[PDB]
Amino acid sequence: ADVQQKLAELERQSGGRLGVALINTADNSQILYRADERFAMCSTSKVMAAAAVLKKSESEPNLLNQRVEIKKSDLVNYNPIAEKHVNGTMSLAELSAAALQYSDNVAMNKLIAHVGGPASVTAFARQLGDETFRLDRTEPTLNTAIPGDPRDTTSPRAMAQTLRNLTLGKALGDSQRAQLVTWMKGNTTGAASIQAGLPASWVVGDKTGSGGYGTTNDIAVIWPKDRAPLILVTYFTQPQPKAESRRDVLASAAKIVTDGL
Amino acid sequence: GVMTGAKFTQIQFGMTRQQVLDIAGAENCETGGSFGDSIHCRGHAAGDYYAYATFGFTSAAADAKVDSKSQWKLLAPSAPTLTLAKFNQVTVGMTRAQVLATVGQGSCTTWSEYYPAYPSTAGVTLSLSCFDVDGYSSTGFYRGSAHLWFTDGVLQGKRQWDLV
Repeated sequence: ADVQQKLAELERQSGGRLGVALINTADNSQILYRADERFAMCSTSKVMAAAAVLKKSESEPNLLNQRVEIKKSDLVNYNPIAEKHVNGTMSLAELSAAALQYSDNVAMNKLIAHVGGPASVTAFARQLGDETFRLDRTEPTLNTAIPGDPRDTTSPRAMAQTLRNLTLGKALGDSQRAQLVTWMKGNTTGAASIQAGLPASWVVGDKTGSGGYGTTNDIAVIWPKDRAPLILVTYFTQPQPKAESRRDVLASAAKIVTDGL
Repeated sequence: GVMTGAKFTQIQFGMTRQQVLDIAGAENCETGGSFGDSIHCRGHAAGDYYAYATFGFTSAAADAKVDSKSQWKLLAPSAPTLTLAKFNQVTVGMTRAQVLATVGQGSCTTWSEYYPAYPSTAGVTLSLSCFDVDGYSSTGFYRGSAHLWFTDGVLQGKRQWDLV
């Protein structure tokens, strides 16, 4: 109740809507705040698209080495790695890494297309037991984050359970799970989000998201010093279409729910 | 400070790697990794990354020259006047001059610009990002924008999102 009051006051001071789900795998306990409400995932959905391709590679183990053509017609507002390879190719490994470590939008769209489109990423989520996740659109429009629009949304509870199953559980094969964790740990962006509310000694594998209405998100797997890992989802969105990002709100929520660990 | 639009504009095609770093500030820049032998310079936090420039060079040599300039959220359009109607007036096969007169001389910024035969302009490829009156943001999500791309000064394709 004390943690709940602190998250409510954080949300009130911030002016927006906050969703939090923490899973502590030491005892399977959870801290939940608006954890069954829907939030626009924005780029946090790149984790699911990358994982869907990893799952496919369990049936096609050379898949990450397969080449994908990059063309000018593919470019979608933000693509710092793919634009280097226009009229050339990238491997599915390179596209996964670019999506997860640079949030490259072309990379996301190639991962979505590879498995068959947004509805196929949603079908992958359903196969993991996630009935909440829905991917409806490609980049860049999946980031509109309009209040009330369920497209490209999930809930903090559902995303925390799915990220647990992907990064720590058995949703993926052992080598695929290791590859996903390697990519997320190697993502050094996001230091101002969940990680900024944690002790510097803790190891974090995260993916941030940002979109319209000042939407500011982060999902993470966290290895605290001398502790079993945590899964933390922090979603935040604001009433004004042109609101600026609030990465610090996610850092604050992370500090509140991990205090004492 | 970090990488800026003013630094991007000061950097010219034909400059050496070290001339680029002189202007950009090497504390902002990196090479290798996902960027190969290009030089990638970070500006301010924006979206899920940073506003940035990427500079490509004629070779890996220490004194190679800039033949490619790309940027995201370093440059604002000087007078954005793009509309959905003006976007629909653009046609594949138009020249660059025809496109700019259609969408507005202040509506676009240069997303990427590459001279594969530098200093020759043969084969030049160009991507413009063009914006309606309030579509550009240097930090957050675009609210009405278009991608127009060219080879040899001829429009090869166009795409738009959220224009009205």
